[PDB]
Amino acid sequence: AHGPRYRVPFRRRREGKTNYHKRLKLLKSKKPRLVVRKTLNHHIAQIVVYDPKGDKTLVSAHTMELMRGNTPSAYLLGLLIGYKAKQAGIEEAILDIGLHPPTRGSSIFAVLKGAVDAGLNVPHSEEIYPEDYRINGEHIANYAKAKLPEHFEEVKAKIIEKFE
Amino acid sequence: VKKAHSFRRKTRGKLSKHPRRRGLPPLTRFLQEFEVGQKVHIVIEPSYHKGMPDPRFHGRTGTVVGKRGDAYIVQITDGGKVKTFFIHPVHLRPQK
Amino acid sequence: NREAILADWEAHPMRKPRIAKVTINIGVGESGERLTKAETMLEQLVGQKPIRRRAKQTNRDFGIRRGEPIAVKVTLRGEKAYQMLDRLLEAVDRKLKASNFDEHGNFCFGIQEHINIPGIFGMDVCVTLERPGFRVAKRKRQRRKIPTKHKLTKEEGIVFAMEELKAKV
Amino acid sequence: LRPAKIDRDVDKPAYTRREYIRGAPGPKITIFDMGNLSAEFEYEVSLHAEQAMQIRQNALEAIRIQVNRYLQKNVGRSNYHFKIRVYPFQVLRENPMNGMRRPFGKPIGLAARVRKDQKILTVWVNGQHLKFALGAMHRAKMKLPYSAYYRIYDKEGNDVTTKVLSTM
RNA sequence: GUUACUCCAAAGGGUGUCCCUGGCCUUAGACAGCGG
RNA sequence: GGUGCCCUAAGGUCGGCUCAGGCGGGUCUCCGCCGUAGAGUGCAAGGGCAAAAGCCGGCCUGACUGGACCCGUAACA
RNA sequence: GGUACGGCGGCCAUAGCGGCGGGGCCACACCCGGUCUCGUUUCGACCCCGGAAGUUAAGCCCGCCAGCGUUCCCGGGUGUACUGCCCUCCGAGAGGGGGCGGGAAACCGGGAACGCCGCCGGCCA
Repeated sequence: AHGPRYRVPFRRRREGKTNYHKRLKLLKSKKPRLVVRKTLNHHIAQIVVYDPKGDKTLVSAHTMELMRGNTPSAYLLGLLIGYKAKQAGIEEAILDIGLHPPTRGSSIFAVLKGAVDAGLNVPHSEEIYPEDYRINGEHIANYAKAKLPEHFEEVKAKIIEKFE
Repeated sequence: VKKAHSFRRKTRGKLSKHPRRRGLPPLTRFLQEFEVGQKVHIVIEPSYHKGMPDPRFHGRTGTVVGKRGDAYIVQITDGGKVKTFFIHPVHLRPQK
Repeated sequence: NREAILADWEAHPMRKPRIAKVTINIGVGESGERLTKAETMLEQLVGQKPIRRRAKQTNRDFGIRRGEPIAVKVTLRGEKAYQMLDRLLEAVDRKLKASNFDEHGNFCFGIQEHINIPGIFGMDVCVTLERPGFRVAKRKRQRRKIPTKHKLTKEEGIVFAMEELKAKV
Repeated sequence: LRPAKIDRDVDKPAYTRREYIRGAPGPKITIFDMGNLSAEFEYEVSLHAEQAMQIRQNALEAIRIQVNRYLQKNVGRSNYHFKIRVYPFQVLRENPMNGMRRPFGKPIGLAARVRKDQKILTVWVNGQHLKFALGAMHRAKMKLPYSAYYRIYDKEGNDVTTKVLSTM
């Protein structure tokens, strides 16, 4: 810094991780939040609620425990969290995506699709959702000519038949 | 030359903000909770222009008696008259 | 002093420079109130549109009114820039003067209206270099500044330009 | 011009803001330093006020001229350093008559405000011109609206007025 | 001077007198007178 | 010291981006950098404001209807 | 139980600027390319999409440093400046004084200080 009258921003802003205006608009809703985060090779999905000493995380999910970074895996992650959280007993939520911008055709909204299909109530619109020929994988099974829906489908069956 | 009272009259220090706050307050204030009979302080945040009462009553202490909307109803004593305000909880602060 | 980029390659290319991009402009400005046809020229030259650049505060000589396009600029990267440079360096006289370089590893040709590699242009040509991992001072997420142990100077840039085509003064 | 008892006293707010005072006058005294400015003299000789005063620039310029002439003819320039420490910021007011209808003074002059035991002037001098320094101080003291007293400071800023007076 | 306040003079000065302080002198000091 | 107005945007929201000034290059609008805001805000002063309340755009007309309660002008009264 | 890993946060400079030494299975990054989801008043440079050939140089992580800025303590400055109540105290007056109670700011010297606290994981066994 360079003396008094210099204003040293909040830490999580300084780092570049959190928007406090959006955070406020979301907290004003007293419903639970569904945090969806994306990286180069993985996809994270948590359920959070507010406490004054620090947001408490109820349920979580990770693509690693899944396998035991694309739209198919995003959908399956959504499925996983939707079956976990409705078991926990919280049949309502709202979406938080953070500093990712909203674009129709993104694995974040595929996570939304999965969490809905798994049966969890989350307000949305049926137009940002990617198309199922990107969901299943036909995009990569088409790039193949210049991962298989076999595996996608029997994995979907695994998840559902285990979280029935 | 006389001059009526108005909202922002002689508010150059009372509604000035320290040069090191300068922005949004922490979010542990917009979401404050209060009960009935709870005593509260009236302390104004100059950045939020919604639900802000007359600065005449900056620094006074009242009691909560209800809720309307996201606002709280507050009673203060002004001489021997009772006065009722509708205030947003970022402008308030609990005793002790 | 070639030991500098010697060390560049030594450590490994993570610390190696390269060309971030190139740009070309009408510098002294010749449209005034018009939208000239060097517009069409530059497109014939390269093969992608030129970018108008409107006026500013009412001036005295160059753009004496606001809002009126006066100039043109364009941007090249990838291989177009490498290629377009390979003619241009040969076109200018050899042993380039570091006295037009930038104190941080950049430069911008003064020279005006010379035609090479196959009538009026007045022109200014600027280059921008950077090591690879500069992404982070641009990207939203976790943006921050760049230290000095990863930035550039005059010398490394000079030796990198000397690497192909022209030698220096 | 009008007597100085009207402007001696300090019982009145400060009036120093020219970006609000319309018609504020301009200074007469424009020289505050004299002699050898780059210098390493031995003895320092300063007037202190005995009580709060309000000194006009007329008086300051009178003091300047008198003292500087005296020391130029009795000491020489390379051997003394003379400084005035205080600038006139206080604007003085006079009522233009109508009588006492709309009374609020229009500006006439300037003054320097000085508090108790404050320095006003200073003559830096060697040890073989102290007589002249003190004569200068007498001449200056004679031209002020209230009283004053002098000391003699050493480098290291210490009072030696007694040890020096007793021996000269 | 013999005035709590109501109703009462200064800057500048004083071998007038009573006191504090610090240097230099002193068994020949500081004035006088006798001469160099 | 100012007001007796102006604005279909200078009004609502959504998204993206950052200012004045200077240094270093090129000639008489182009690249890079430092920059807590030293700019701007429809109009005075004060206050507020930086992933913005500023600039760039896209879609709209909450500048609506029917009604309650409370603060000020006008402290206490 | 272990980690020279991570996401969401609270207090919002005792956390900031600057400087240095070290580290990289799992993870975050920088990277190659982009037809399509998306678009750049012109460029997969920015943003979005699929992978990893390469490395730790940068960001991230561990450790330290008192050059600048901030905050707290110990002595001085100093019971100084200013001040509430009372006074048949001083003073020609301006303004000062006594008693009973409160009480700084600058500056000097010396210390500490280069962030603390929550919830949930992931992987090694």
